[PDB]
Amino acid sequence: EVQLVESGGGLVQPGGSLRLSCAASGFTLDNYAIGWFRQAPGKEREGVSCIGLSAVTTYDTDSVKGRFTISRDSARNTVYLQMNSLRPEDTAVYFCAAFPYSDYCPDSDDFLQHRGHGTQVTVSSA
Amino acid sequence: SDKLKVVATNSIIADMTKAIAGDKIDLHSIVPIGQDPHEYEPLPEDVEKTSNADVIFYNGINLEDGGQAWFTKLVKNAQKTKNKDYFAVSDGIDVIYLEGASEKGKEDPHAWLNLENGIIYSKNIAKQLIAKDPKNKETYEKNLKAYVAKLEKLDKEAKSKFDAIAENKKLIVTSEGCFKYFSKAYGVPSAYIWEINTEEEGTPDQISSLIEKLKVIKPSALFVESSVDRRPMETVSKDSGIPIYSEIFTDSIAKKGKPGDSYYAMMKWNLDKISEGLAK
Ligand SMILES: [Zn+2]
Repeated sequence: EVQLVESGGGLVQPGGSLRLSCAASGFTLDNYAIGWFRQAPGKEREGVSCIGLSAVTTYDTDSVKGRFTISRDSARNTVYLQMNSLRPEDTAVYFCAAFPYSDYCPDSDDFLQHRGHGTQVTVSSA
Repeated sequence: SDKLKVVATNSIIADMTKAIAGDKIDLHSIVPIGQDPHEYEPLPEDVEKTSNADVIFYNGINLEDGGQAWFTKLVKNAQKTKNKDYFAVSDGIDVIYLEGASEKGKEDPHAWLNLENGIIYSKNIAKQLIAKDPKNKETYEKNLKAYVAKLEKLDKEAKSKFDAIAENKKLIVTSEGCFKYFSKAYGVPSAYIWEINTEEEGTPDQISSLIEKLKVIKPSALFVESSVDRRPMETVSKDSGIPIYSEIFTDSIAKKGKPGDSYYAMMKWNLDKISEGLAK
């Protein structure tokens, strides 16, 4: 029933910023943590930002701390990822996922039940 | 930067510390997720982390302390000083005592299932974090203010959570008698197999004394804690026909990203699952 749809990705110049959105079209969204994750070719899944059901924010990937910020608009049932100073190493499919009755997001070795299709972010100069 | 080295005895206290400190400290939790925190053998990493810690937090009130208890031995071997090196985060709560005759009036440690006591725990933690790491005092007070406000809102919700249940099926049944503070704060009586985890866990007489109570007062659900063996309550579920509606969180939080993976989340889970279970 929990449905998540991302938006806001694409081709972006190195150094620039991008804001991703995660639109939640299930309900009782206030009782879920929402995490942003990414998957780059040949790498493990990284949880890059998380906001828990209590609104606490956590950042499980050191290489994006200070550049990424997660926020929740409860009225809109949307979670935003603000990415800054983007690097070639940030190129990945970015996807959001929902975790019922959680304040935190799983580590890479945990399975992931409710997630969106994902949105490509490619950091390069065309 | 040279972060403060903190050690907490279990995952509940560690999570409350994390809610106050964020990523500003170096935090070690001794009792692993899902394990009983009343009796535990520290590992070499635990003894080492405890010796090097700048501040140690424990529950107190007869959870891990007292004569020959595991934490007492730990801090005595490390030559630590009470209220200089290690602090009972329960200081200031209104203690409730064990009722069984064999427990000789000892304290019941499970204060944190009353959210107002969770607020007291968090204030004690923030006090010592600020006193020993003043450079991060601004973060500590901002997190403390925000966290206490969230716990207060959940406490308000807890005080009305069971108003639709008839005072004939208001019975929280768990394996350990760990709900005394919850029962007192929120007006839902509780029953158990064994009163505290250090007793024998699931003897014929315990199970039968509970089954007789489940004949007088007959709730729509039983619950099993994440940190106990399920077999005694499954037996109680057999002989009573009452289903185990869900697992609940008492002595441990869950793993990161699972339901109940923080103090706040485990209490929201408990409030929702217990009220939904008792209404079925
Ligand atoms: Zn216990």
